[PDB]
Amino acid sequence: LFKYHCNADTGKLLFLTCQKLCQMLADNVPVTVPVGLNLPSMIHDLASQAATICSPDFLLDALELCKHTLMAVELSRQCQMDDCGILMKASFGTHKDPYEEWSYSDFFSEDGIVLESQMVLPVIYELISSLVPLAESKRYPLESTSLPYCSLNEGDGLVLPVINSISALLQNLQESSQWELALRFVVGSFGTCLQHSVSNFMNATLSEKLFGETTLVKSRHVVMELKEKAVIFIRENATTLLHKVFNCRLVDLDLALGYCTLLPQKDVFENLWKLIDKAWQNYDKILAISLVGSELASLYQEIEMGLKFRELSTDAQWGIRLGKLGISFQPVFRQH
Amino acid sequence: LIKNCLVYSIPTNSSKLQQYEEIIQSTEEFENALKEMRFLKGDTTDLLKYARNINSHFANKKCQDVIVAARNLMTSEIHNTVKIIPDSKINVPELPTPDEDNKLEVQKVSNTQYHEVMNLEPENTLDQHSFSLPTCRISESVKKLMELAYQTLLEATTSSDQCAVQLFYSVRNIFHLFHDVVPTYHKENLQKLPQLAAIHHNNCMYIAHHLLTLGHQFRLRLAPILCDGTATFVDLVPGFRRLGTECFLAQMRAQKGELLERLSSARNFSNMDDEENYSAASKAVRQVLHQLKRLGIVWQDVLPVNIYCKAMGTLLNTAISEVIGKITALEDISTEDGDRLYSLCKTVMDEGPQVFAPLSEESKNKKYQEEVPVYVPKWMPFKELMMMLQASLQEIGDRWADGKGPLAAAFSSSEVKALIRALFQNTERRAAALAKIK
Amino acid sequence: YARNINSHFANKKCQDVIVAARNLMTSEIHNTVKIIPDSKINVPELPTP
Repeated sequence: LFKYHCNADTGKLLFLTCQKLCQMLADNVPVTVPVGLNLPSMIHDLASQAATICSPDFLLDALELCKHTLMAVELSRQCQMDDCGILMKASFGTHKDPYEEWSYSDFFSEDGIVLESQMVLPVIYELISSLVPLAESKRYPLESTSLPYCSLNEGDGLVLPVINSISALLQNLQESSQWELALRFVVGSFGTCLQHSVSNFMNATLSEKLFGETTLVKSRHVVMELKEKAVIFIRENATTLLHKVFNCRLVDLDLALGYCTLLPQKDVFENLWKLIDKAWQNYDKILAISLVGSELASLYQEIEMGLKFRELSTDAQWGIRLGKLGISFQPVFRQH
Repeated sequence: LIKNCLVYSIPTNSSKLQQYEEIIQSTEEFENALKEMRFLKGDTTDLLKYARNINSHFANKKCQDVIVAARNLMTSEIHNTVKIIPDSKINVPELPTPDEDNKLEVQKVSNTQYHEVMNLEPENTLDQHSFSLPTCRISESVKKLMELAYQTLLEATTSSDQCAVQLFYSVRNIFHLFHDVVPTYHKENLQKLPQLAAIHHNNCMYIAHHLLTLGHQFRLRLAPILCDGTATFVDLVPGFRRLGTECFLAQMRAQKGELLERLSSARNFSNMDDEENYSAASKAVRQVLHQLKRLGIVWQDVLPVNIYCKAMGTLLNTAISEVIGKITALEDISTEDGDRLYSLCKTVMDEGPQVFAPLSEESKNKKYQEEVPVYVPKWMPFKELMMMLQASLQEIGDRWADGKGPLAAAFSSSEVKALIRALFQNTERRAAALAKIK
Repeated sequence: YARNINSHFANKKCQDVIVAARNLMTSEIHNTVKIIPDSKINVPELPTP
């Protein structure tokens, strides 16, 4: 149908099929998967095909489904999986890859504790079912099921179980050292949770006559509390990710610069100097830190710190040059 | 009534929201009268429940007109390319500067007069090649999408917080939609056209480069709900790279799956005395170079200089290491074979470096055409095997250099012994040479 | 060769405008631009008498 009957009805049918597949996987029903086809990959491809040619009314729901099927596929890729063939990730780091290691090794990668699949997929697919409810009824224009019309009474809300579902997976990802994934799953979930309360309740003059004032106060309190949790979590995620990035042999400066922007304004450089105080064991790490510090100082329009970072970079370069030979640069390094 | 009257009455600006209140009131009386006239049975109908949803009906509009405008310019089959200069990058229309109340601590800094600083220029240097964007050809759709995202972000700064948050997450949704629409829609054209794979790789490395600094450029101008670190774009950076890499290598393995097939007529490079075995061997070698010539012409001035040269070296390494393996697995090489094998090797060295064309001007090509061994790692072994094909036994012994010469570093001792046995006949001189080689 | 400076002039001015053409004609990169019937490219201001 996708090959011969490209239209809105085919997109709706594909969206319904992808919706039902996630519900069937969430209910722990053992279904014989043909050998040679990845199941989360096929769910994500069906979602993408539904989103490409769907009508403008179904575009938001298909996009919301696609945002999360990719996350499920990425979670599955970190787990050893069968029924498709061999999908063991450790088979990649056991030997050197000829084709890949000039377009992959230039970018940062993280290899932590292997994730067990029995705790990942059932939770995430139940989350997908919760976020995108089964919709078959007539859709009036400008309506959806991921940015819905609902009331938030004392204990009434679809976000409450979603918060617990996210919290269950978050602590699991913490102990498995999957910080690269954890940042993305925190940000994507926090955006949807913030939208679920923002999409209705900050037009105060119009909201009071339709929902009352107490519901507005409750939403205002809940948003602040969730934001306070997220702010504290993001800082702890970013610090550890920054620590782990620089420990590599070929440090990815481009990604380290992006990770530095998450921390608050004044406390980045203060950390960086601490990072240069755990330094001087290797001059290459010092040069890598100095380049990032100079670039971030230039981006922050901080001229004063740029001179110090450039002097440190020059000292690191001279130290490397002398370390190529037998000359030691230790006694005078980082002095006037 | 819903699909013809209430849909178009929804305002597009947050300032006109309050004026919608009458429509909520005016509907209710229209609901009440039909209840007094017994045209209805219950109390709440779908005509009134739609009117009370004007909150969501606002957002679900502002969050789709910026999305549909994206997907409209994403499914177009017309392809265009624009060159990106590293120095000139697209900037936002003038950034929202803060109020003058924070200039009290600024004017106290811009009051110092210095002349000892401009008289001294520090000689400190930096490796700035690791923080710029190399020259490439990006699709015009990606550039237009980036400019639309910049305009949306600029517009979000001059409105209420609801609109700012909705527009920011709609900008996030634009890239989320990009990550899934282009690979699915262009599935046919990412397998048969080598240029489109490079174009897609360049688009991904452009978007990933911009996403790193996109978050910081609006950190202190949005609502305080998004001014502390939650509003960012770093999380998507690792994904796009994986989107831009796996698509490109899928073109590589498709190309390799041709070269080896074109070598299937090599007949294991045996019995070169036969004229048919020489003709069928030349047929493979001409076509192997011809495929790479056309591929390099296609990829010319599309990929950046480093990646183009590396991919070409990688393809040529697979092209050469198969011929090397075929030659080193032979058993009988006569005087006639030692001439024709050298003749086949001659074309590869004559037209090997001539395939590289990383730029458009001919003068700039020869600079990179002379650094082939830096990119191709198995170039030295093929050069050595060349000059061994007609070297004398005593010359081979000299060039072995007791395990310290170029031939020793090129191949292994057992490999040299096997090649000598395949080259030279059973003579006491051959035995002495084998005794020379450890 | 020195006495041929007449032709050596023309054969230059008549090739630098030709090679610049064939340079932009054998490029494998394809681009498309839409043509509006109302707006057509005009010469820089015409030489008036």
